[PDB]
Amino acid sequence: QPSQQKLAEKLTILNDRGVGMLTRLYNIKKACGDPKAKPSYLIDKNLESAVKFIVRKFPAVETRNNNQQLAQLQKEKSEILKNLALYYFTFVDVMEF
Amino acid sequence: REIGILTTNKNTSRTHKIIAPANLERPVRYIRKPIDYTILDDIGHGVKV
Repeated sequence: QPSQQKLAEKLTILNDRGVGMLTRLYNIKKACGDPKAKPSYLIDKNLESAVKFIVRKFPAVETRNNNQQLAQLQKEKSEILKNLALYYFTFVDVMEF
Repeated sequence: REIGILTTNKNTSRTHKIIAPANLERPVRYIRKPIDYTILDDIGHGVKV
C-alpha cells in the first residue's frame, strides 16, 4: 500500500539520522586518534595484554577460563562500563541505522 | 554663529571591541532516542500508520 509506506518521512528522517551518526563517528575517531584524548585503558601498559587478547579473538567472548590474563580488567569493570558506554552505544545506533 | 551654517553632526560612538551576551549558551546533555518515523504526521497532509 503506497499510502502507508510514508517513504518521504522515512527518507527525510533517515538522512538526518545518518548525518548525526556521521558527526558522532567523526568525533569518536578524532578523540581516539590523537594519543591524548583516547581512553587511558587503550594506552595503559598493564591493561595492554587484555586488549591484545580480546582483539586476537574479537567475535568470540570467553571469560570462563581466562588463565589469569583478564585479572586486571576484573577489578575495574565498573569504570570500563562507565567510560566506554558512549562509544558502544554509538556503534549500536549505527547498526540500527 | 556665522560659521555654524556649514556644520553637521559627525556620527561617533565607542563600544568595547567584544561584547558578551546577557546569558551564555549552556551545554545540552545527549539523550539517546530510537528512530521515530511518526514525527512529521502533524506537518502537512500526513498519514498515521
